[PDB]
Parts: sequence; structure tokens; C-alpha cells
Amino acid sequence: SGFRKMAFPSGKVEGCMVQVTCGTTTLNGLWLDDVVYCPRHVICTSEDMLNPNYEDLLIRKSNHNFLVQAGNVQLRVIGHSMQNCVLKLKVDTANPKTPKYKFVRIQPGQTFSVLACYNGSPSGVYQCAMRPNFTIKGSFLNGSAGSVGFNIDYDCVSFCYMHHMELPTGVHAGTDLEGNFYGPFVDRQTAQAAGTDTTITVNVLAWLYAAVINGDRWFLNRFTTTLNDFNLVAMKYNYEPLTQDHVDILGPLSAQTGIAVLDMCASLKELLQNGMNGRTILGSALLEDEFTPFDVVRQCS
Amino acid sequence: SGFRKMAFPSGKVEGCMVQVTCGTTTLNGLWLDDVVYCPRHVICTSEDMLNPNYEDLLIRKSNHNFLVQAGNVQLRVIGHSMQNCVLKLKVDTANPKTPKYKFVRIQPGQTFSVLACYNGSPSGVYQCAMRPNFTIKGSFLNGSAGSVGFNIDYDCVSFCYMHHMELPTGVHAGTDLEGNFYGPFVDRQTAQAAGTDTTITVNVLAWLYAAVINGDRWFLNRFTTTLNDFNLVAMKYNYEPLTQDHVDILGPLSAQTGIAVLDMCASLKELLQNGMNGRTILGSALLEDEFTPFDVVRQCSG
Ligand SMILES: CC(C)(C)NC(=O)N[C@H](C(=O)N1C[C@H]2[C@@H]([C@H]1C(=O)N[C@@H](C[C@@H]1CCNC1=O)C(=O)c1nc3ccccc3s1)C2(C)C)C(C)(C)C
Ligand SMILES: CC(C)(C)NC(=O)N[C@H](C(=O)N1C[C@H]2[C@@H]([C@H]1C(=O)N[C@@H](C[C@@H]1CCNC1=O)C(=O)c1nc3ccccc3s1)C2(C)C)C(C)(C)C
Repeated sequence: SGFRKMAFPSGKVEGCMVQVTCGTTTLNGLWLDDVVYCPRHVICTSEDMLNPNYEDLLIRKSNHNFLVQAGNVQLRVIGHSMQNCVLKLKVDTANPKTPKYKFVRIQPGQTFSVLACYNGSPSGVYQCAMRPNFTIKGSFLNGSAGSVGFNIDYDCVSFCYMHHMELPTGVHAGTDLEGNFYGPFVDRQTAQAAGTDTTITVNVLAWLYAAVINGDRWFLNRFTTTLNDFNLVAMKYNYEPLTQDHVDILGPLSAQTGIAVLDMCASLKELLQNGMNGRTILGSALLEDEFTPFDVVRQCS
Repeated sequence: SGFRKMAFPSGKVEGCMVQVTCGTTTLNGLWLDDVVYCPRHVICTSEDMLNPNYEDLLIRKSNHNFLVQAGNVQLRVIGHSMQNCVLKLKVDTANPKTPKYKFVRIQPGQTFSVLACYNGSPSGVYQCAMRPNFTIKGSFLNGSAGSVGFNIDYDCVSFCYMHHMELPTGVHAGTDLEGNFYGPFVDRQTAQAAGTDTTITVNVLAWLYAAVINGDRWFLNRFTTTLNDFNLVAMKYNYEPLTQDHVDILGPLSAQTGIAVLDMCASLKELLQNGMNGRTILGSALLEDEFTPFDVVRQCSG
């Protein structure tokens, strides 16, 4: 038993990080088969970052302007092209450590592991969720652009995030591996703001089930409710509305604990209207929304 | 910016994990050079686990009673010996993915990463601290014994923890890689209890500095206290006393923020006496004590 913010093992991804330099600008790249993927703002000088015309900046580069280092080994760039906000560098050597992989675009509310890298070197791993406002609450310093987010299913690494930038509230924005941003953001240093965030209700319910599995039961009550009555109080507190698809996904957790989803919902409603009163759930004094139902099953079953 | 519970990248350890089976009993082992280390209770049956005489149980085994699997490959056991609560299995092949490593015994308050494994296969990675009562608040299911805890310093993996068992309060206990338990525990199924846990004061102050670095400043004030005055109120709240050694370790954080340690102690004193009053610090509504000063610098400076 117990419950932790658990990331996927990072070994398969660690062997794919390289360092990419163009001029005096350096960041991380992802090396798969014979292609290196990285954020396109590697081709920009500090001056260009204010309002770059990336097409112009790229036509003024040649293959030799890109230094790609995999540890000590230099990789020779033989082609380049830009796809949306990523650059793809064709290199002369295919990565012998390329894992089975795919590129996925995730939805708000889902979680993934981030391998934070600097100078092409893995520094740390942590778990986060895609927020409803398409930011992530990450931990990134200068030089972290190009770090990736991923999940592992069976033997296959699913890449879902490449890091680009930080917003002025301390949250982070990036793209999928096709170069398309999550959210209404652009990779230029102009005024932008994330929309208001909301709490991921289905995740909160999944975490309450993890609590019951682990013996924290003080918040349960003998009541039940309906979706419509629950969704009405949820919106009053900036919670995502619950749908029948959500109820179905919580099925296995309902089954293992014998507590129906709508009874769990009555407990949540009561916690929303009256707070915790200095009590904790799984060591937290706030309601946690960055564990999905699948995360709970994986860790508790 | 930002601040997360960050683990070390686990790749160097993943290649050392193997599955060890003796009879119907299977758990994880750690394969370094030509030695596999694993918890000695793999030699037990559901029956032996209440009052095992491990010396008796081990003399009744031979090398071929041990099946060691490294993925698709069988490793052949050519010798075995017990070192305290670990078993050391000599095998015929040296692990080609052996990293530069050392074995370290850590102190309470220090943190490390855990690679949770099942059937020799890595399942997840997370960070925890060794509590003052020598337990860890981990996440472990049946079959997780032999999972390891580690830190990475430059190129070198420092192994500090092998998982063995769960206590009835839902916390976890294990050994260093020399087989010596952390705490007063033994690997038999008899009544044992963890001592009372205390909060790691030096880590709470380190986390308060992380907050200031990230722009959370609401709890600060102009007051100052003395070490003895601070330590007076610390005891009342089950906090570890603070020593000048701790004050010294917080030096680089104090310098980078311009807030003296004794100033921040005065802020902590106030938070203990009045609570947060529905405010949060770095997204938590409780005082967090599982980040060391070193963890904060690594994550907030580089
Ligand atoms: C637009 C809006 C006002 C909302 N925000 C910003 O202007 N934020 C800016 C931003 O993040 N930028 C600026 C520049 C990069 C992107 C950027 O510096 N990435 C960072 C990761 C950042 C840093 C803090 N933690 C992170 O996540 C990064 O890794 C890099 N830096 C540079 C700079 C020069 C050369 C190469 C690189 S590689 C972009 C092309 C967008 C900062 C935080 C620097 C002010
Ligand atoms: C002594 C005290 C009363 C304070 N507590 C316990 O009796 N706790 C017991 C305990 O943990 N034991 C029993 C047995 C193992 C050790 C043990 O089962 N390890 C677990 C890891 C556990 C499980 C839950 N999460 C973990 O961490 C484990 O991986 C293994 N299981 C077995 C069983 C049979 C054969 C091989 C193995 S490999 C020991 C030799 C001590 C439990 C939780 C099973 C009741």
C-alpha cells in the first residue's frame, strides 16, 4: 500500500536525448531513427525572439550551422525542415537505442512523465497533468526547452509533449511532437495569458478512491446524489462537470471498493461545501486532481 | 521556475534489475558485476516467514534452487552467501550494463529515488525521504521486495535502500545494500512498531526558501529569533531541533535570497503557532519536509 506521485521509468527516453546548438543558442533534442526533433526557436538569437519570422531565419541557415552532440559523439546534419513549431534535423546516424514509439496528442486531464534535461543531459523525472487551460505546472529552468513528456504502455513509448516556454504565472507551455501547441500560445515573446484553470473532477474522484483503498475513509457518508445535482454544485466551485463517460471510467474503482460513483460524488460535494477542517487525505490538505483513474489502478492494483 | 517532487532518471538502475525465484517465492534482485543482491526472505515459504532460522533454511538450499532471470536470459548461479539480511548470488555472467556505483548508508532526513519493480521489471519511480523513525512513506505492492533506492552524483549511482516489508501503519522498512536494516526492524512476521515520527525541520526551511525563490513570500516577516528560542517552540510541535550545522547547510539558500536563516526561522515559528489560514505555499496547504537543502538548490539553481 501507500500512494505516491509516481513517474514512468525513464531509461528508454534517456538514450534519445541529444544537445542541439545553432550559433550561441543551445537546447535539447529528441533523437529517433535518423531524425532529431527540437523546438524551432533554436535558430533564433535573443534579438529574434521578440518577433521572429521563422521561415526567413531558416532559409538563412545551412546544415553545418547545426551542431548535434549525443554525449561526446557529434552527429552530422544532412537535412533540415520545419514542421509547425518543431525543427526536424536529418542526421547521418540512426539512433541504435531508438525504442518502439509513437507520437500522441493528449487531452486535458491526462497525465504524463516529464524528463527534464539540460545540455542534452537528463536531470530529473516527475509526473504532471495537462491542465484544462492547456498549461502544465512543471519545473523548468533556462535551457530546458526540448525536454519531453511521455507515457509507457506495454513496451511502447508514447511521446506527447515537448517543452518550449514559461508563462508569467510560473506555468509551462509546449507542443506535441508534430509541433502544434497545446493551447492558444505561440513561440514568440509577445503578451499572452493562459485562460482560467479548473479542477479536474474525475481525477479528484479517482484520488478519493485511492484514499479508501489505502484506509482513509473519514470523508465518506451515507448519502447519494445525481449527476445533475452534483454538476450544479461543482460549477459553483470551478470544477469540471462530470459526464457519464467519467462515471464509466471509474467503474473498476467503484467495483474494488464497493462504493458507487454517485455515493463518492455525495462525499465530494460535502467536502466542497464544508472543507476538510484541518483533516488530511493521503497526506494532503487539499483535493488532488493530477491522478487519473488509470494512474490509481496502476498504483493500487 | 516551478517546484516538483523530482526523482533521478532511472535508466542506469533499470538495467540492473532481475527476477529471483526460489521455489514458489519470487522477488526482485540487483545485478552488479557478477553478483545478484536480493532480500534473504526469498528462501522462505509462506510457512517459514513467521519464525525463520535463515541459517537453517540456507544450508538446505543449493545453487540450482535459485532461478535468476534477466529479461529473456537465464543467469546461472554458481555460489551463494548471506550478508546480514541480504542474499548474495554469484552468477556466471557479469552485468554488461553495470554502472559506476557505490553502496551508501543514508541518515534520516536524506532523500532518494525509489525504482519500484515487480517480477524484475521496473514499474515506476518516485522520491521519498528516510523518516526520523527510519521508515519510508513509500508505495509498494506484493512482489516489490528487492526494489532499490538510489541517488545519482555525476556519473555514479549511490545505492542506499533495498525494500523488504510493510508495517501495519502502511509505511515501509528495508536495509542498506550491506543487509543492515534501517531502524529496529527484523525480517520476520512478528509484532513490531515504528517509533513516533517527527517533522524534518531543516527540510521545511529549505522548502520555505524554495517558495521565496518561486515568488511565494506572504509568510515572511521582519522579526528574528534565536536558535534556542526557535528550538523551544519546535519541540512543542514535534519538530526536530535545529543545530548550527543545519544553519550552515542552508547558507547558499540564505545567500541567494538575502533572507538570513534565523529570519526564516521566525517565519516558520509563526506558521506553527497560527497555521496557514487557508493559504498555500508552493501549492501545498501543509508544511512539506521531504526536500533537502540540496534538492532545492539542484531544482532551483542547476
Ligand atoms: C511569451 C510570454 C511573455 C508568455 N513568455 C515568455 O516570454 N517567457 C520566456 C520564454 O520562456 N521564452 C522566450 C523565448 C523562448 C522561451 C525560452 O526562453 N525557453 C526556455 C525555457 C524557459 C526558461 C524558464 N523556464 C522555461 O520554461 C529555454 O529553454 C531557452 N531559452 C533560450 C534563450 C536563448 C537561446 C536559447 C534558449 S533555450 C521563446 C521563443 C518563447 C522567458 C521565461 C525567458 C521570459
Ligand atoms: C512484521 C510486521 C507485522 C510489522 N509486518 C508484516 O508482517 N508485513 C508483511 C510483510 O511485508 N512481509 C511478510 C514477510 C516479508 C514481507 C513481505 O511480504 N514483503 C512484500 C512487500 C510488501 C507487500 C505489501 N507492501 C510491501 O512492502 C514482498 O514483496 C514479498 N512478499 C512475499 C511473500 C512470499 C514470498 C516472497 C515474497 S516477496 C517478511 C519476511 C517480513 C505483510 C505486509 C505481507 C503483512
